[PDB]
Amino acid sequence: SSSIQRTLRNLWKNGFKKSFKQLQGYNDIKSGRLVGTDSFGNKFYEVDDPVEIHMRTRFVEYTGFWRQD
Amino acid sequence: FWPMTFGLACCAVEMMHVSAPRYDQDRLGIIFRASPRQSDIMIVAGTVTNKMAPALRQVYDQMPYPRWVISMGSCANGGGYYHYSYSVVRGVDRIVPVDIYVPGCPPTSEALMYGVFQLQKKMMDGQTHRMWYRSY
Amino acid sequence: MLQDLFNNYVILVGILGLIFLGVNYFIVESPRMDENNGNISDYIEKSGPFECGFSSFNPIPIAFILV
Amino acid sequence: MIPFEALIPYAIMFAGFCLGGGVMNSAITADITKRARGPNQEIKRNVGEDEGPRNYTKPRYNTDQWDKYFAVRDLRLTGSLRGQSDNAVAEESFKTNSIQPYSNTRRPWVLRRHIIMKNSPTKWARKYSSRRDEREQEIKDDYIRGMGE
Amino acid sequence: AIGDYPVYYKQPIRWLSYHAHTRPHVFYAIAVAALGPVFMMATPLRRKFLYDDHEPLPANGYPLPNRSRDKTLTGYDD
Amino acid sequence: SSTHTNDSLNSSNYVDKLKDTHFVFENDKLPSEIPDVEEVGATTAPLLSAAYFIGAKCQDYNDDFMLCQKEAKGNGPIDCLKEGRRVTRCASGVLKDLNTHCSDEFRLHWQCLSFSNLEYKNCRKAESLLNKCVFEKMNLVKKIPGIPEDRQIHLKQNPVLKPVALHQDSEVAFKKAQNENSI
Amino acid sequence: MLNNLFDFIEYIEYWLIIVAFVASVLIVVAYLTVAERKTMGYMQRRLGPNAVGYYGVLMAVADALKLLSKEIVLPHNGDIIYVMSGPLISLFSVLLSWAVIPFGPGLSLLDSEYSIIYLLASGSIGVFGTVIVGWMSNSKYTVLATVRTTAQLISYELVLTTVVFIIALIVSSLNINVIIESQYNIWYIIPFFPLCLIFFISALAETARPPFDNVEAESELVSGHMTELSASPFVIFFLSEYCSMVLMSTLTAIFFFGGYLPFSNTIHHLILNLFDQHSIYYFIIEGILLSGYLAIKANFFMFSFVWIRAAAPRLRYDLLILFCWYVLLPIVFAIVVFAPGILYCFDALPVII
Amino acid sequence: MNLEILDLSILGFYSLISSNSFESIAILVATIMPVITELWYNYSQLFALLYTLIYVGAVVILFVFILSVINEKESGLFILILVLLLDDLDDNESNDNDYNNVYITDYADWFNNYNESDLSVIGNLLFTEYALLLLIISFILLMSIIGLILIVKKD
Amino acid sequence: APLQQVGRHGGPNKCFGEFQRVVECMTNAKHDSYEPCNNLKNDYLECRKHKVERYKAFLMQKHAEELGKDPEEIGAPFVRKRRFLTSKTLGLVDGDDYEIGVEKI
Amino acid sequence: NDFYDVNDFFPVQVDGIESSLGKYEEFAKDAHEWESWNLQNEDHPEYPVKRTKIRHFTLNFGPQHPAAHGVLRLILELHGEEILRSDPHVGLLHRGTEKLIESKTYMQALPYFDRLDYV
Amino acid sequence: NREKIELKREKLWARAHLMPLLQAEQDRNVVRRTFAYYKREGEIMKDVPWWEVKSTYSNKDIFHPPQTVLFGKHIDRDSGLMYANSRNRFGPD
Ligand SMILES: CCCCCCCCCCCCCCCCCC(=O)OC[C@H](COP(=O)(O)OCCN)OC(=O)CCCCCCCCCCCCCCCCC
Ligand code: SF4
Repeated sequence: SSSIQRTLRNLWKNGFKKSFKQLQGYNDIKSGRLVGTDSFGNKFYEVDDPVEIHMRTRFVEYTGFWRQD
Repeated sequence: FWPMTFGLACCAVEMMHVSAPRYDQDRLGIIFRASPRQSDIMIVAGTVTNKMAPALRQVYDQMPYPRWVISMGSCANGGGYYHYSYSVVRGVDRIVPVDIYVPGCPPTSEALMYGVFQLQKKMMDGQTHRMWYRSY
Repeated sequence: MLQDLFNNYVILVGILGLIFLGVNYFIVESPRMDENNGNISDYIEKSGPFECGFSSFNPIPIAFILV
Repeated sequence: MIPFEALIPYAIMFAGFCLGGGVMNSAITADITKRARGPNQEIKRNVGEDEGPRNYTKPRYNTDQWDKYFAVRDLRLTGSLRGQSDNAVAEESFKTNSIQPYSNTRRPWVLRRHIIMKNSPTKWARKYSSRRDEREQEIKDDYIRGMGE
Repeated sequence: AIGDYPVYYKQPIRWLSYHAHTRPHVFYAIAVAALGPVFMMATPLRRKFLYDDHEPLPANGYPLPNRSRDKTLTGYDD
Repeated sequence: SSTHTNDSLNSSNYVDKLKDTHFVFENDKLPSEIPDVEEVGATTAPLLSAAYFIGAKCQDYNDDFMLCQKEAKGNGPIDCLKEGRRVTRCASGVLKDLNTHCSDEFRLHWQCLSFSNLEYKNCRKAESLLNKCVFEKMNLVKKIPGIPEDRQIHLKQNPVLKPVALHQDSEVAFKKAQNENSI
Repeated sequence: MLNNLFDFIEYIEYWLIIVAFVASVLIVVAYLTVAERKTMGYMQRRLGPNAVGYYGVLMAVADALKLLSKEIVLPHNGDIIYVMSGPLISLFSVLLSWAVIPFGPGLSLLDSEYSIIYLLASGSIGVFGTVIVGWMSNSKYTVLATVRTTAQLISYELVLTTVVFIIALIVSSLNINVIIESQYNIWYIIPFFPLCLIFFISALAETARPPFDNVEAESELVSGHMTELSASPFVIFFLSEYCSMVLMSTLTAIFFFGGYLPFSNTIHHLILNLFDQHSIYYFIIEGILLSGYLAIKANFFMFSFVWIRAAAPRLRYDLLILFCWYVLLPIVFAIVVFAPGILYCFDALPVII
Repeated sequence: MNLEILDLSILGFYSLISSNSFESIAILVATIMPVITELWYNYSQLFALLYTLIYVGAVVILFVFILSVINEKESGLFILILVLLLDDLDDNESNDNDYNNVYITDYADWFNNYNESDLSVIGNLLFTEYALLLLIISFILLMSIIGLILIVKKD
Repeated sequence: APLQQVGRHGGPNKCFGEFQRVVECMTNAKHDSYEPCNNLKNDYLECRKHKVERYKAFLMQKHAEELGKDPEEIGAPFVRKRRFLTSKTLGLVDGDDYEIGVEKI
Repeated sequence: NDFYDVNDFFPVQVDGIESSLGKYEEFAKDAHEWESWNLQNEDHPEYPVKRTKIRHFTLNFGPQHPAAHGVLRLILELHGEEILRSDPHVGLLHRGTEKLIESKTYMQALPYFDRLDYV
Repeated sequence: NREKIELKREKLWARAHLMPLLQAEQDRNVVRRTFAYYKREGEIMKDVPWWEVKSTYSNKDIFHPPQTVLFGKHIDRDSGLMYANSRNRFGPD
């Protein structure tokens, strides 16, 4: 759930660009099925890994790079 | 971002739950410091009674610059439930300048984090050393 | 034998001490930049003792002195 | 479940000792070997075509009072405190290049310049009373009076 | 004698046990220090049953032969 | 030990500064009537390597020089100069012999000593090669007086104290002779 | 110019060796603060600082740059001396103690037969450096924890000093290299396991780290002695505290766990067998292995410093003084006589080779 | 340019202007450090350390220990400077002009093949040759341990 | 009789040999008085301080002035810095004036 | 009193003090300088010792302490490290709940009770 | 410990064999400098007919080498950095 096995799998699936965005605001390289975007532009993902903890099965990827609101 | 543990009332429970393992304020570089000298922020959480207001000013004035104040909850903002009380300051803004107001009763542990983030977004907008070059 | 290398190390730490003293006097923003309300000497409220907020006004035991 | 994120700071601390150890070991060894290559810079830095493999010389610790004499002896033989030379016969320069340190024997400055530490009944006698020197001057004077007879 | 303090000249064994239950820091400190002299006095048992002592180190300068100079010594002359 | 003395170079240049130390040369030579001798020109590592071989070849001459000191009654430096040249000439003999007979094994040994802080325990493999080669060309056997023959340290098969870092040339030369000479 | 450049480095190389040495210690010291929160984070099911620099690596630098650029509280306009002597003396005392730690064979800036005394002497100066912090700067919270502080790091300095001498008695030398190199066939954790516990207990109390943390008793003395300190005086003092945690972690590895010596000599020779000894690349790798061998050992105690802090409550102050004097001192004064008795009984009085 | 002289000149100044017990304690440290450093170079390195381990490590932090339990209460500049400048004119504690201004040397000898530290010789003499001095000093330390309790312990 | 003047390695120092001959002279039974041992005691103090020898150096320095002799041509050449004991100064044939290594042995 | 404060051995009657060169009264007007002529021993329990009442170390375990679960000015009077008298100062959080309930209905007064104990 | 004693025994004897060789060279260094001193003293005090050239030790059966010298050329005086422009020790510059 926190070991390098999960991080490396999520690193390879996402590619460098998306992961490096997660390495700039998220601080946790995660992957998941895209469930669509809103009007503003945020991309809403859901994780299908059997290793994520209870509350971390839905996350977002904001439009901005440096600042997230 | 090292605030000061100025928990006064029921709002103080939420300020502890941010440090709890679920949210872990420490991951963001937030380490509460008890002494005002070591703390550059002051999260005024809870009712500020009249009997406390003179003491609050002494604690605030001892923070070395730069210094910020966050008003969390209803009591710290404008009086809250006890707005019509004979011994409750109606809003801590009568005593210390405030840089961000977190609304709630009590504000959820995420609401305080959101209030922290907005103040962080303000600090990253500081332009002091360019102000000397261009505005001074 | 031969402590010239150690001697330079002692010099470097001494020189490095002043760098801890001086770097603050140059990096910090001047008083006028943050709030301008007053200098450290003038700002008596800040340049005062801390007593949990409220103003106040070591006779140690024999054993502590005896240890 | 080994948290690799928590192990990140220790890797840098591991590299913290390595930088000190890696530089200090390689730099000190490199310099010591370089100064043993000859009595001059023209041969210290010029790698020889006719030389064999470079043999290094790690730094010496736990030295004793003989090693101080050995280092000076090697200096007077090969212009370095750790020179290498196993010739049977030393050079003609080695005969008359011995170095003998001449130094003073005065008391520490703190002994004779502290405002307090320089005051004692016997120190004032040394500093302001001629009784000690008048006697000890006669012995010096007798050296020249006892020659011609 | 439910919990009486043992008398040292009447019950030596029980007096030791009192200071081994109620003052552990004193009893076991002395015992560790007691092995020091105890093993030192056991050395004459080692000198005959385990091995004999080493020869003393030559820390007295160059060993000078107990004789006179040899007049006949020659060679390596000028 | 490493205490500041007035006879040899001290720890740091600051020590020389406090003492106002002057390093003085003498341009003269020995007076003509004192016969000339060629000083030994080996540094620390060669001598530490050859200290026991110098002892075997020069045993009668080391003792006479030291016995002369005792019989000089404090006047050693003037009354044992003739004996002093005998020791120097015999010592030069061994260094020259090791250079024309066991040159390869000699350099392999003291270069190991320079590599491992001049400690005798760190160069056993480069020493066993040298002892065997010397015994087959100069009849000189290393001996440590005072103990039995079978208790000398360099003959111990499993020494408790081994070097931390193995010399490569010592290992290569040992294995090169491991099968060739020691079939 | 290449003739005036190659000899120029010959005139400046040893200064760079120290600078490389200086940065080596500071990097470990800087990232001990980051490693503390991470280690103390997961142990508490937290996460630790992971959002200041990539994976939280740039966390110490943020605190150093933040604190160094704050207003400095002063009693008067030009009264900088009082709020600087306490942190400066403490920093220089532990910085000079690094002049003796050997990274390998003779890889120490200071090598003398009195390394232990110099190491212990520099420890005393830092002790005197701390008591200056709570002195005459008013009297609210610093002077409350100065008779308390002084009576603590005085008493355990006895037990810490005795443990060092008992190790030095076994090797009959006061040179750290000799102590390290004499543990080839045995690590003093095996014979002197009680001393390693006693050393570490004294190592914790001297540095004022918890559980023996009544100097800065957070629930009792706000910030302890640093409640007045802010900005640069805080950085110097805080940097002084953690250098001791690195140093005392390293000293424990040097004395009881063999120092830079390899875990296995078989693996050690295999790795060094791959690099030609005539190229400088061999000596770069050799230093990394020996220093890495010391680093892993020193890491475990730096981990242990955080480990004990996350699992043991604070110890009441009066029981600290009654601990070392009544318990630790008699034990450490007993092994100081148990060791010579055994060594002499089997005719094994140590010598310096 | 012996920089040791300047430091003592400073200490010779703050000693005259010392007012409260803070200043006097700082005089003791500022006297020990020039002693320790000038011994680390020059004469004896072993006793430069033995000063720090005993003087600073035992007595000086006991000085400031008791001083916090004692009290904390409360010509010009040209006279103090004039006193120092006249006091600085002569600084030769001896008056043997030949012994001061003439340098000497010693000749090293190779006889002592058993090189040992100065502390080993002291132990080799203090524990065997002069054992009585050691055993009396132990007796004195025993007197102090019993002495210090009886003075302070009220009961 | 108790030892005096023990060198740093545990043996007699430079001036112990002159100290022993004083003790032997004084305690010998053949001497009616202590007049014979007057020169032996003067040598022991000479060994420790060299005061008479230093006086002879003071005269030679003083006397060299009055004849106009220059210390450059009568004195013993010396080097004052320990890093400048160059191989050219040391007399090595190929040596050059570069500074020698005294940073770390 | 308020600002400052002021036996086993027999009360011994000694009168007629004399020296070898006169009487006590002959040199009375001069003996104040002579410290060895004083007639008031300092070990006597009745000896007049007038010392000001310097108050004991009263640390404020005040509002700005992490140990405090709120704002508590715990005025602790301690000598050394023992505890002599403690006088907690509650009221730094007197919001006046009992006064406000009197003006609100029974349903509107319920949320006041969740704010008494935060947990 | 019993290993370090046997190793120490080897170290002591290794220096024992080298001691006559090294001390012989050291004796010839002391002898040369002692003779070199009285070469200097005779030069300076040549015009003093009553002067005696003798050591300051009354006992004439014990060798006491001189331990004082008259300083001359400052060889590294003109030295800058990295290159001690050493003055020619023998003869003029
Ligand atoms: C690392 C060096 C740091 C140096 C910090 C202080 C620098 C000032 C110069 C002091 C050193 C000179 C030697 C005399 C000892 C100090 C005696 C003294 O009077 O110090 C005065 C110091 C400055 O205050 P000032 O205004 O000048 O005097 C009137 C104060 N009402 O006021 C004080 O009382 C000092 C308050 C701090 C005391 C800390 C302990 C003393 C310093 C110990 C380390 C320094 C070692 C000595 C270095 C110099 C050696 C000559
Ligand atoms: S705003 Fe609400 S939760 Fe916060 S202190 Fe006031 S009543 Fe309590």
